[PDB]
Amino acid sequence: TYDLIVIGFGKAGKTLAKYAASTGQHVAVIEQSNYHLLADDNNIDVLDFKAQFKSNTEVNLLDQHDDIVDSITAPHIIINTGATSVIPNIKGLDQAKHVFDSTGLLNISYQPKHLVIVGGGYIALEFASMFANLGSKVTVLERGESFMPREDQDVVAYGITDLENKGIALHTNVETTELSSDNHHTTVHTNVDNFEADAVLLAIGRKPNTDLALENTDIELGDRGEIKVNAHLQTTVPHIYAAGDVKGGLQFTYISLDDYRIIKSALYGNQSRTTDNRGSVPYTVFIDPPLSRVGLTSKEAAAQHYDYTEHQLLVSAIPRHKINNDPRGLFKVVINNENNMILGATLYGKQSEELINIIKLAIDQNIPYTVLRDNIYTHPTMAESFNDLFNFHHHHH
Amino acid sequence: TYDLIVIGFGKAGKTLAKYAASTGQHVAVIEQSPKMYGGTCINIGCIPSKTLVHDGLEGKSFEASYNRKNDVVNALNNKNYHLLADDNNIDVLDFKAQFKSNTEVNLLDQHDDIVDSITAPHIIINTGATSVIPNIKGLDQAKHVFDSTGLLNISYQPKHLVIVGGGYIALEFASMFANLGSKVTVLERGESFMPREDQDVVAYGITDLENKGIALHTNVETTELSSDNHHTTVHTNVDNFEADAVLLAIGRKPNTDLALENTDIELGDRGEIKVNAHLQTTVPHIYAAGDVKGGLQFTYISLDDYRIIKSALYGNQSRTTDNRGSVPYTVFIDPPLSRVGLTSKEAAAQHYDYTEHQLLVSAIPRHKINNDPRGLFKVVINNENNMILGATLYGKQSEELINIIKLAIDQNIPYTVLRDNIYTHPTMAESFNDLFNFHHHHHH
Ligand SMILES: *[C@@]1([N])=N[C]=NC2=C1N=[C]N2[C]1O[C]([C]OP([O])(=O)OP([O])(=O)O[C][C]([O])[C]([O])[C]([O])[C]N2C3=[C]C([C])=C([C])[C]=C3N=C3C(=O)[N]C(=O)N=C32)[C]([O])[C]1[O]
Ligand SMILES: Cc1cc2nc3c(=O)[nH]c(=O)nc-3n(C[C@H](O)[C@H](O)[C@H](O)COP(=O)(O)OP(=O)(O)OC[C@H]3O[C@@H](n4cnc5c(N)ncnc54)[C@H](O)[C@@H]3O)c2cc1C
Repeated sequence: TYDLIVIGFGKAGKTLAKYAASTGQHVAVIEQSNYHLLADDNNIDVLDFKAQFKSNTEVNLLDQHDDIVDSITAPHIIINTGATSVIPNIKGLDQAKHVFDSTGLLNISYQPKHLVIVGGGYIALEFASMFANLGSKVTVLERGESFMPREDQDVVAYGITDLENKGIALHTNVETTELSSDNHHTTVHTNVDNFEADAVLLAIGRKPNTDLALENTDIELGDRGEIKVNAHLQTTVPHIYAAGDVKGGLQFTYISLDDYRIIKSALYGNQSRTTDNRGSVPYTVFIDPPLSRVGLTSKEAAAQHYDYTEHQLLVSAIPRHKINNDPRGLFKVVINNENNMILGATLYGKQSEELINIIKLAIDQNIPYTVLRDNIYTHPTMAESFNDLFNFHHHHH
Repeated sequence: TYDLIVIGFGKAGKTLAKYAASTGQHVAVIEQSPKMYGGTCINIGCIPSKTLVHDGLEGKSFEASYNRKNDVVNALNNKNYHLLADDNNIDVLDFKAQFKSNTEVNLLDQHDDIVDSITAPHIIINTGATSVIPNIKGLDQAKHVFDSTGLLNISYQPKHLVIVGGGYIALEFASMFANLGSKVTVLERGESFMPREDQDVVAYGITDLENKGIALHTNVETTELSSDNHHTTVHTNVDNFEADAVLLAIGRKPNTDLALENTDIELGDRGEIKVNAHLQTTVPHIYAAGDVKGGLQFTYISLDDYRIIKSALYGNQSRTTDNRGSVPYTVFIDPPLSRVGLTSKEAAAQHYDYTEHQLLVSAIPRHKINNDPRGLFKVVINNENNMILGATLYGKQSEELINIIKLAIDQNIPYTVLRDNIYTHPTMAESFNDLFNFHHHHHH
């Protein structure tokens, strides 16, 4: 019988357990398979079992033999079980060899001479960049009509160019029909071609990890197998919360950290934090250079009928690029003309994963783009490019 | 006759010249050296200095780094020149400018002869600074003694570089040349290195420099320089140091060699051109921008001087030296030491009820990706209103991150916003979640 139980070792549950322990509460963390910073705490018991609900109030602990070892309870339970790679139903998967998801690839024994990636998502493009830099010939197959479709399209054109210049082969409108393996190698059979590879990466998305007997509970699932949560991350049973990837939406480590803020606010604070007031959420696609994003693209701003102005700056026009010895990239911003507020930004270039946080703060705090234009920046840096990136007049659309 | 005369191809000058020309005005820009097209930063300052620091961090040799420094300097010098000269409303005049009167400027060739004279209703003095040559016995006879600019053009890698001076520029050359394999000794006359900086963070730079093999000394009075033919000895009160090359880096003074006696332009206690809050000299139609008017010597201060002068001559005159906002800066040692606002010593001396909180870079998970555990992040907060008084970031990406805290200070964003914000991951910026967490609720 505990004070708080978190199920899973994600970021939200781990930091929530550490906070509750400093309060003095006795916490139970259930994790099937950093590590000491939780166990070594006097007020936290990490249980190496598999969690499975017996009711809305008690949780069964299963050993590796799927036997019930013990049952545990607490007035509040946090579900934080993450997600798993989506396995595609294709011909010859269970028999094919040298096939990997994202986790299996990160633990690969060898460097592939030819890595084929089925899937063209952000994670897929990241791995293609990481392995081209390591000398691997990389082919990636996208089923859709274009790469990174939710991103600004003449920025991604620069990204595709820089990816191709590294020897990466991109393909669009590719249906993959069959996988076969001649033992040491594996061939991917597609609509356009049949590629031979040393390793095949399945990178076609992650689906919530919802395996803990929800039939014994009143916890509901949404359209896509995610745990349904309200604005305070409450499931349909009010004393049980869901955080991280196991509920729907954005799958980021920092979103999981913000989930802890919401749940702590609901359980220990004034309950003012919700999923409706996270502020603008930035993200980075770690290609080379990194593509960082926050707010709208100009395509979205035009679709929502903003009176907007967009402006761009090639990284080759940024003098700091000469010190970096890297001319690749494109910086792009979208501005609201009514006020002078920033609607969104796409920074494709070095330091973009750091610079993007400046624009995030400006959007949240209603700092007009004129302030970023006229500000004093350190020199020589990439940040000082904001003197030029935001140096423009209204073009009224 | 021109509409605007700019004396010196500095940062404020070239930027103001380019704007006025877009307006339709005819601008004359006087620059004495064709090796100086673009200013001190492009040719003998920030750009060549940090090109060598960046390349030395990458394992490039001395010869390879210096060759790429030449290409980068030559490319930007040529770029800066044509950005101005090719404008139909800007004439770049290759002469030394000297005032004939309050209203017209002589153009002198390198033999100090007057070739012609020009005039304009507004004149901008943007002549920068020069290295302070110290009065030391044997300097005018010692060999292998270098400027900051002489060192950036050195034709050999020194086995032992001895640095007279311990300012920011001196420590940047020490780190730069240590990373290139040179043995470096640096000598500071004062009691301590980098005063006015958070001396807790300074002790980190010091140890990180010493762990690279840099020898540092304080309370050192350099009394004499002597040289044989291939070695130079620096005679001090503690020791004699034998060197391949000696760097004199003890500050830079305003360059006012403009025959100001033919004008009513006044000079201040420290040889600077006196200016008001709108950067007007004591002659109202003459402005002074950049290093020559004293104060902070940075390229971005010079760029902000263009904003003040443009505001005064073309805009609503609201921009002054009194509303620049908080001024960040970076000392480009390895990793860079970046700073904005008050030090905790300053906050304590003014009697704030302040909170200081630090975070070691080795406690930032991104450092493992960076392959560098060195650094210390530090913030100083006013406890009565949660405002950010200052910060010192010593670590990777600090020269970028410091601009976030600058923005927060200027806009009166309380530290709790930076503490609770969502940051990209994995980054150095997300360390702010911990750096700005004072753990007030960490109790029973
Ligand atoms: C049961 N039944 N009982 C006990 N414990 C259980 C259990 N089922 C599962 N588990 C355990 O639960 C945890 C879950 O951990 P985690 O971290 O998945 O939880 P959470 O809070 O949802 O975290 C989400 C977050 O980690 C994730 O979004 C990021 O990893 C996303 N991400 C990312 C992901 C992949 C797959 C790759 C290849 C790369 C990246 N890169 C980034 C990136 O650069 N930035 C970013 O912000 N996010 C990235 C587990 O231990 C189970 O055993
Ligand atoms: C080694 C070193 C490293 C530095 N690193 C950095 C750094 O990393 N970041 C940073 O922000 N700052 C840095 N600085 C400072 C920066 O170089 C200066 O603060 C800045 O360039 C000042 O520019 P300015 O507008 O005052 O004029 P300057 O850029 O100094 O230009 C003045 C110009 O006027 C010309 N001139 C002078 N007198 C006459 C005359 N009579 N007639 C005609 N022309 C004339 C000169 O030839 C020169 O081209 C560094 C400085 C040095 C020395």
